[PDB]
Amino acid sequence: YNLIHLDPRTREGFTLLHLAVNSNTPVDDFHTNDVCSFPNALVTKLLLDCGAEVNAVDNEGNSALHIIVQYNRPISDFLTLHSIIISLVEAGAHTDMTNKQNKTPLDKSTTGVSEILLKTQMKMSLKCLAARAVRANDINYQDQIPRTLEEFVGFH
Amino acid sequence: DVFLMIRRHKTTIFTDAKESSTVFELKRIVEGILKRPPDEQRLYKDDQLLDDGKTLGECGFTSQTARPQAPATVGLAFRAFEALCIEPFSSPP
Amino acid sequence: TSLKPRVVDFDETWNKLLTTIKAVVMLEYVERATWNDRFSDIYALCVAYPEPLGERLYTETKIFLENHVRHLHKRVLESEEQVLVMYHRYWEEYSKGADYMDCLYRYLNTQFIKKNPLMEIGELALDMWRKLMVEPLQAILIRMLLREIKNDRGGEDPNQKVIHGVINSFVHVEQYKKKFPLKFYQEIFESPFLTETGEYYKQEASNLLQESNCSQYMEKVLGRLKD
Amino acid sequence: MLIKVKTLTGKEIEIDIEPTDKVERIKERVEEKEGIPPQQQRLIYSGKQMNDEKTAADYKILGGSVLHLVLALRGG
Amino acid sequence: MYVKLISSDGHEFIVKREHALTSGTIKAMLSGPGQFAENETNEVNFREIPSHVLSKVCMYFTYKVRYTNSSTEIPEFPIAPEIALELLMAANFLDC
Repeated sequence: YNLIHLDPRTREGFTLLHLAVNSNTPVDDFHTNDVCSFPNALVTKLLLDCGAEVNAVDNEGNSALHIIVQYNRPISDFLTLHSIIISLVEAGAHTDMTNKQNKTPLDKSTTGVSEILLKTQMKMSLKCLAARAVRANDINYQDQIPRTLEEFVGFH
Repeated sequence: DVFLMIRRHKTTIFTDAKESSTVFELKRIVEGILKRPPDEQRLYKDDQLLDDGKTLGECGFTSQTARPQAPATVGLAFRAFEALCIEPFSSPP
Repeated sequence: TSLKPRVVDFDETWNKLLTTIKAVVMLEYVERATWNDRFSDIYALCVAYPEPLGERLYTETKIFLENHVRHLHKRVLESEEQVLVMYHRYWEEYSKGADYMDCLYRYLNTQFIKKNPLMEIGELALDMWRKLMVEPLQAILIRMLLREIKNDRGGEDPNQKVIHGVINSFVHVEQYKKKFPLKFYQEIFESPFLTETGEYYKQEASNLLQESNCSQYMEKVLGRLKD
Repeated sequence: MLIKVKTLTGKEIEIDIEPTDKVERIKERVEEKEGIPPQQQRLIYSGKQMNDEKTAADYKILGGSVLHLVLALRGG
Repeated sequence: MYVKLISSDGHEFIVKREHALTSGTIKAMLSGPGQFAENETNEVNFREIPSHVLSKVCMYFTYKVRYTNSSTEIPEFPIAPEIALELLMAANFLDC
């Protein structure tokens, strides 16, 4: 909890959550990779039990949800792909947020299992569709909407 | 199967029903929320009048147009027969 | 007007909001139009242009709640012998009022409290109820609760509603702490009541050892347990 | 056609349905030996989920395989 | 039961209670002081918001009731470009 509240971010903008959900994160071969496998759902769950900001964005604009859906092995280890996502959306993971490169996490799926899991965990909201419509049509919202609504627009 | 909004004057009642449902059920529904005897109101398809023997889905109220996201605007007029008076919505930006 | 942010002075609107919420926390009567308009008032204040005064409103609400609960604590102290009835009666005015205030501040929690380290009003109103009404005025409460339940044990039938509300007015305080919500009631009342019950039944069993032989001892213990 | 579909703990599901059957009733028996009601398990056929009848011949007519079903609730 | 809503300029709106409780601030508005002994109207005053956005949010309520927890195609909800800015602020005010 202390480490999380000391806002650790890497050079890619990755938090501890981002590297926890990242399969590309290397694991030491010397008597370590035999146990520690990435991505790991439990530690991410422990990150959620420790109040890690699930809505963080990296230098790419991707959140942990945007990276966990990029896993290329939904057959060999499905649970480590599923139990994390439900753990991801447990304290305010916003499934409809859109990254800097303007890609929905459902768009960055490349896996039917991952996108159907996201859809099952997805829940609709009027604010999501309204912000998506405003951003897709480019209405001037600056100095006209509350600042938190501007941040939500930036999320979409 | 149908999802339509009952727009009368000031009030606008959003309602769902089925194609097999009849106009009489809609009249019973609007009686308990607006307190007018059934002979005092007449339902309108845009400006066309209807009757009670016909079902709701009979007079062009199909599911492909009475969808919940785009409900049909059915007009009513309460007696005191008063004409179909529906004011427009406030001006959008 | 509308939902567009605007610049509005906090003073008179906060005073009028105080007028509303003081009646809210006292289980009084307020107007539905007034009540509904307070939602818009809280929304407009929370995103008042250009500086969101949600921190300011939060601090002012904290000040009001602390002052109100401390005044109620002083009032309950005056009813020194009958504070159990006074605490129970004023808790009923407060608990439902606390939840009503929590619902009233719904926009504050959804936008400011959980999105900025902070405590929501419903948890804070209960938190103001424990740190300023329960924890300071605790020893008298527990000792006379034990005395009243001892009287109930012996021959009396005191106000079950008052004791039941007050006892549940401990678990109802920490309902917002997910980790061990029963922790406060687990020690404030539970342990002294445990010890008092143990000692009272110890001396009761010592009395009944010689009051009756081993035959009637079974029936007497069963009756005491059933009661 | 026996079924060896895995679950959240790698359990077994006995669909016992031929490839000509529909997954609307094939998944009913699979969760019958597992515990879930039929209209509650979003069965995933290693890349796709069943819908409507969803005849089992559409999913490559695999024999048993490892169908990692989704245990989402409120689907009925 | 059925709930009632006051718009800025007349424009009454009546929605089923279960269809309206999906939005946040409506739920607390129905959870205010008073038991509402009538239990047929329990109207709420939306002075700030206009009428067209109220109609649109009622349409959103109906859509959410119809398409909740479903595996269907989830059809796109039509949003008027002019009302989109007002509807976004409304959804900010009308939680969820």
